[PDB]
Amino acid sequence: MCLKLNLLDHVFANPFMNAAGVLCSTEEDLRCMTASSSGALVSKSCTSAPRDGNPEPRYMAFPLGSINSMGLPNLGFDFYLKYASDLHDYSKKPLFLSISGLSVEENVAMVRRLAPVAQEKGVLLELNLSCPNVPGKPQVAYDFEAMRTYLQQVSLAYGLPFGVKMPPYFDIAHFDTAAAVLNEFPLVKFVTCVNSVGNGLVIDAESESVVIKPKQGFGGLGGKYILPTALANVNAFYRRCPDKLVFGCGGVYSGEDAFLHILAGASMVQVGTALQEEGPGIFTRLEDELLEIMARKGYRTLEEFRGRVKTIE
Amino acid sequence: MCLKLNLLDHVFANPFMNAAGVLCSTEEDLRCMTASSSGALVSKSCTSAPRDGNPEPRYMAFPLGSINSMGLPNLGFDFYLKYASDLHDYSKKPLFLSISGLSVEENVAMVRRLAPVAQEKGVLLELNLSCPNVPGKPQVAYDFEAMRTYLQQVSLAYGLPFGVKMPPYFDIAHFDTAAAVLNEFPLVKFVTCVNSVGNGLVIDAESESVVIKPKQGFGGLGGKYILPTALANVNAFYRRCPDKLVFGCGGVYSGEDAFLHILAGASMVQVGTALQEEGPGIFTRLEDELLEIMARKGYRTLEEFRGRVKTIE
Ligand SMILES: Cc1cc2nc3c(=O)[nH]c(=O)nc-3n(C[C@H](O)[C@H](O)[C@H](O)COP(=O)(O)O)c2cc1C
Ligand SMILES: Cc1cc2nc3c(=O)[nH]c(=O)nc-3n(C[C@H](O)[C@H](O)[C@H](O)COP(=O)(O)O)c2cc1C
Ligand SMILES: COc1ccc2cc(CCc3c(C(=O)O)[nH]c(=O)[nH]c3=O)c(OC)cc2c1
Ligand SMILES: COc1ccc2cc(CCc3c(C(=O)O)[nH]c(=O)[nH]c3=O)c(OC)cc2c1
Repeated sequence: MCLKLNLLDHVFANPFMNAAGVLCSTEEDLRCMTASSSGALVSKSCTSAPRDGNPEPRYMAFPLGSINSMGLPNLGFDFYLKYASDLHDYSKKPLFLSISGLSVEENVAMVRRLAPVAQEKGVLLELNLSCPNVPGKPQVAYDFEAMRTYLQQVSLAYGLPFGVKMPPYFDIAHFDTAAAVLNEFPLVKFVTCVNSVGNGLVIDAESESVVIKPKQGFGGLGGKYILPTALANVNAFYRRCPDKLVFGCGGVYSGEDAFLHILAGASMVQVGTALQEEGPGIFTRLEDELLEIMARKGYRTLEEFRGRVKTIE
Repeated sequence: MCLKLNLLDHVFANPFMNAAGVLCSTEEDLRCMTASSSGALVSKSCTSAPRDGNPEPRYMAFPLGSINSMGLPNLGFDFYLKYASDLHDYSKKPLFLSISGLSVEENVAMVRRLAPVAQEKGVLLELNLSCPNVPGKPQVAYDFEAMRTYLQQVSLAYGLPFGVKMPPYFDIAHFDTAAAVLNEFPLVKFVTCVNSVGNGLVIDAESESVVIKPKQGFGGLGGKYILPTALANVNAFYRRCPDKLVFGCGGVYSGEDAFLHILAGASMVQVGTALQEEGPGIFTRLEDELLEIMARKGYRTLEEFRGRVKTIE
């Protein structure tokens, strides 16, 4: 028994991959993720030019999860495109490239350049719709008209299947509106639910201080804190987008957590905080644990249980 | 060293109280909360007419928190008004009455009625804005136009200081907008942050099933899952509403968690999931734990550290 699957016209050894932003950023990180047992890897979300990011400390982790205000530190789009085009060994596993321009024009400029590398090499685009915006305006995924603009412009500029990285939603009418936007776009083939839960605040009692420097300590939450949020979003999109795949991300520390994501509807399962904390060895543990639970249940394939979470009466 | 507070023209032995919905719904519950060591109590959010609420099971708890889709089961306004007017012993502690009408007209009808009892007996109103409006629209506090409407009508109808119970927000633009709406209403003297984190989904791995019956398993989250969200919201409103009090609610299981709330800016601290799980003996434990932290740090009163939290740089 093995966990191999086929999606998006690619073959994957297993459904696991890093979450964007974790273990990705440099050529070394990417080489490390490729060497791991993961089924796939995604690069750090990038901007057209390189970015330092926000001041440090900007990440901290704790038993229940993590908080970050990284600020999109990245090597710039030319580096990630070069990685995709010249450096990555596609024979090892698929590559996704995450783009997170600060405007629609920036995203369009990057995707036009990605397109021929996607066609030639099969790199897959994940468009990050979870960046914050400037005072007086919510992030793009929380502004449905802007989101529709982004997706119209990218779909036209790119012209090939792609996916979108979504922030969590908390209200059923928002699930209905956001899924309806997404379903206007046939090139949107996967939806990754979820990004970090926005603008949490971790305080240390002993020091009486926030734990990260940027934004007066406010930053995105990941890890155990966010597992039921992540599962809700996975399942809500899985129900509303029958012609798309849903990729689960949030709160995965074990094969049991991966199992729950898949029961909710996840095709691939991304690991952020736990991978940052445990390192890439985690992927062999997750595979083993997921196969153990499958064996105890009598499941031979992921398809047997994906999306088959039971409701009560 | 002491936990005593004096706010809203009342005196409180300590900052702790139940969160609305927990251990409030019946006369029995209200007498129990009154007999406890809490500094205050709040009654179950009510509607004009009694409600049975949603089908069971509709609450479940786990090590990291709870999920609920109670559906506003309550004995109706007239009961809670009677409790406030005839049964509550104000010599023991102050009472808050929470309302959660299904429309702006329902809320106005109740606050019109409540006003003379508020004036005579000193019951305090908490208006629940994290509550349903028209189905297929977001809850009231995620629809800033509806939220302004509700506060305008209630302010006119009631004419006395009140407070509001808010859902959590996740986007700085939402903090800015929501706070600005609140600051339009001088009668809004306290803001309680936060209600449950909406539409989470808990899945049991062994049974492969959601754990509550309503809404295909989706419900609001409380407990350890939500503490950094709660803190962020307390602090965000504390900073943006300098002429209001902020009450904190979310993730309180210990005096340390309460301390963090208070450092974020909280003036009362409400206890939901942990109280549901441990019972009213929690209040003596939280009091002792909070006093211990104060003793170790040399703080003699709550005002010495309320809203202090340090930022980096
Ligand atoms: C340090 C760090 C950096 C991240 N950077 C990005 C990013 O560049 N792009 C992105 O889509 N998400 C980014 N995220 C979000 C993660 O991809 C993931 O959505 C979130 O951490 C929740 O998953 P988890 O519970 O496994 O951590 C980042 C998360 C962390 C912790
Ligand atoms: C069983 C249950 C019932 C609740 N009912 C209400 C309610 O009637 N009105 C309200 O404002 N909040 C209600 N809430 C939300 C709690 O007041 C509180 O905001 C939330 O549970 C977060 O606090 P916690 O982390 O201490 O549980 C309810 C919560 C629970 C668990
Ligand atoms: C406060 O200064 C900033 C500046 C840029 C930001 C960019 C993003 C998008 C990248 C990203 C980041 C990040 O690089 O901080 N962290 C996440 O948890 N998810 C993300 O998707 C972002 O995502 C939540 C937050 C950012 C915050
Ligand atoms: C039929 O589905 C319903 C019906 C009524 C609802 C009423 C509320 C408001 C009361 C409330 C409830 C509740 O009574 O269900 N639970 C919470 O965690 N916070 C609350 O404020 C509510 O709060 C989210 C959710 C409700 C869901």
